[PDB]
Amino acid sequence: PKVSVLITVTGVDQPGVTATLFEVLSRHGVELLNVEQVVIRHRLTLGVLVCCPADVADGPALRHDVEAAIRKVGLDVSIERSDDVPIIREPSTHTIFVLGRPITAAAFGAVAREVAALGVNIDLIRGVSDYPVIGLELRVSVPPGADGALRTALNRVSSEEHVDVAVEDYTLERRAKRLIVFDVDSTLVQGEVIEMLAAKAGAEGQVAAITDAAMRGELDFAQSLQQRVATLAGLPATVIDEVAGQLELMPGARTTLRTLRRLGYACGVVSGGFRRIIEPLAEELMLDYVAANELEIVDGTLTGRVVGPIIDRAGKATALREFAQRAGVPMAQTVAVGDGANDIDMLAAAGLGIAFNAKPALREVADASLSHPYLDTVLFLLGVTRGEIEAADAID
Amino acid sequence: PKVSVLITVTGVDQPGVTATLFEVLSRHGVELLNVEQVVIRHRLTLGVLVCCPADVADGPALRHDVEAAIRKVGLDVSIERSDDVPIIREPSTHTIFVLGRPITAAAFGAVAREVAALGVNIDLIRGVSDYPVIGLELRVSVPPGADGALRTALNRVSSEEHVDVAVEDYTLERRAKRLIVFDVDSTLVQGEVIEMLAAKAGAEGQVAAITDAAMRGELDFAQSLQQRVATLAGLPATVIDEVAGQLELMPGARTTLRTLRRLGYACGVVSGGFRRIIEPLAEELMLDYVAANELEIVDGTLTGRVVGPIIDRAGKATALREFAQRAGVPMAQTVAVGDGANDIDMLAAAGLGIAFNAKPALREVADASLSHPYLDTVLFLLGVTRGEIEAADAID
Ligand SMILES: [Mg+2]
Ligand SMILES: [Mg+2]
Repeated sequence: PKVSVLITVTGVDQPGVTATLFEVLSRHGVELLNVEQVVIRHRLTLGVLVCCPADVADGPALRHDVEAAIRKVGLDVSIERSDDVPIIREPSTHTIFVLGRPITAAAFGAVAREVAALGVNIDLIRGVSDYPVIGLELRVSVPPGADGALRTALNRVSSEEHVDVAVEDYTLERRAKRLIVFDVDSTLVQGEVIEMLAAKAGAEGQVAAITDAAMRGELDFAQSLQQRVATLAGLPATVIDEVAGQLELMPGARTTLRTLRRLGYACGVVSGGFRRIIEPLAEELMLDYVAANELEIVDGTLTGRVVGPIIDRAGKATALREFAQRAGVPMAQTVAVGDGANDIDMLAAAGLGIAFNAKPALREVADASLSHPYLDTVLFLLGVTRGEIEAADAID
Repeated sequence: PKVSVLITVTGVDQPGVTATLFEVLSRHGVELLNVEQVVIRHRLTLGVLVCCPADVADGPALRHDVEAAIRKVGLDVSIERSDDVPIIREPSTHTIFVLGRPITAAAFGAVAREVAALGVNIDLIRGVSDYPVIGLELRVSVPPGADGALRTALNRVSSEEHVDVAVEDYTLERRAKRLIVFDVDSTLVQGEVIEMLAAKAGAEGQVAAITDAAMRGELDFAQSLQQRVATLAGLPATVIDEVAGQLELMPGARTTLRTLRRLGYACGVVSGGFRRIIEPLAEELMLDYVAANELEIVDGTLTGRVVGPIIDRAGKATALREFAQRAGVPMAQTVAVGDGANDIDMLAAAGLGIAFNAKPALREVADASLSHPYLDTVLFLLGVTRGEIEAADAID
């Protein structure tokens, strides 16, 4: 097994090329060291590294046979002895997802600039969706220490150019994610249950004020929730059923969970809302775990307080950890998706922390930020493509 | 968002191309529909589908700008309006793994012939290992109903050309495999414990006869095991410790399990050997589950019989199923790796049934057959590459 020899075929794709090339190579004394091939928009590139004897390699026989056979039918072929060339490419270090509606060329351009500026090469680019959102994957190779810089760079690009840009490690380990938890209110579920409840009271205004203030940061969650729930004092606890079946799942939420089931994920929710309303829905969606606060009921009437302990911001993290343990999933292989500053400790604690249509407070400490009203775009940050979802769904 | 326009750049890779192309496209009115890119052996192919107005598209402005910018620095670019072209490629239907030592060009050729004969196209080829075994992945698109035929075709190729050839579904679901069970004897572990025990008795000959006969098919496993274990009557049960720490893990077994842990697999063994010898080792390798037969000991002496129930061929399947349930993994998302006709019901029952250096009896009903004395090659049939293993291992 003397010298290495590199055959590279390019040109417009045609049937039988791969087979024609290897049938030819078999007439000489050839063993395969590596093979790479792809067709992009009817452009073939076929890259073969072979290990033949010094006899066969430095002999005009092999060269003229391959050159005759490729050129005879359309394509081009180069042939060069190396003995200095890598056999099998090292893996990408990271992967970057770009989601937009639309993704302007200008947006994509800004991404590549920052990538190139920071010494990163692009190993591959592919699409991972067309609808509801255009999704593009770049698998990249990042110099050590550029990692902190590159996210910084791309996060400016994100806000400027109006696309979602996420950077994830492209490792074996941190790719086998297997536990995900969703916030409920304005994540898995359209809107805020507590405003829907406060509306029954006639207090949607007082509450939606404090509500859009606590999940933005201005108010402590505990003292906010007590002042918010208080407004419900007097309501008949049948209000909980009314608002429960008044709820609308976020766009794509069913698709999101179904696909997560297909991939064998443990799924659960961690909320500061109310078990009574949530558990009804978590049965429907076959959830593995629920953590919520609880409304104190006295003679079929809410008293405007809750039954401790309070799932506060620290509570959400603690609940993710407890869920991780019972299911036997390391923390780094866990995912959290939430929208408010409520969700800061949870997202930080999780392996991959995703902010969904989230207040600036969360979108500034989250691993990844989505900004379209489609929860299924969570799947693209987890390595899934639309075409895959679409395929799997069609076999029922 | 009028007509679609397809830009395709090819040529020898150079820094800044991706960015140069999109910076240019931003000066016109362009939104990205799809992007595909790869560099194989310094050959760039960049494939962009854009969605610009009828104004921009049918205007010589865009064409001359892109054409000037690409050609100015080395590469070629075509540009054609389509409005009839697919946006985002459908996924591969299956994936084929070719493992050899070596993989001759002739071997690879035979694979591509059968592929082409049966109407299948190759979407991608990449390497997934160089050592210990050359590994090559072909992601293919298979016409419906060709599936049964294609495995048939490639299985002849396998035996003729001296490579391992496996065909797996390339679906979302049947790719998220998460539970694997190994046979112990001549799978996870070098050799046969019961011959190592029978040797202590002075009965290696009588036993290795019947042993290499039952895991080939000629003898019923129960009546074989009773006649085999019988030969141990009289031995002091301290023999079990002696043979336990006389065992050698199959080449790569530690790497196999470690990687499986990284990927968050439940791992276990299902044996017709002896809990007393096996459990010692299963603690070491942090196994989630053990199923084995058990040696009847009377006053520190083996009696040559076992304590029922007997893990027979049907037992192994039943044990996999029980393991699947306790861990909450559907059967189709389970993996079994074994070597004897002992392992037929288990491998059939499993989602993916892998025969490892296995008797013809198993290698004729197993989903996939390996034939090299390296158990880590199990990982390549599970979508892992050497470079990935090598990367993950190096971060400790
Ligand atoms: Mg929230
Ligand atoms: Mg066996």
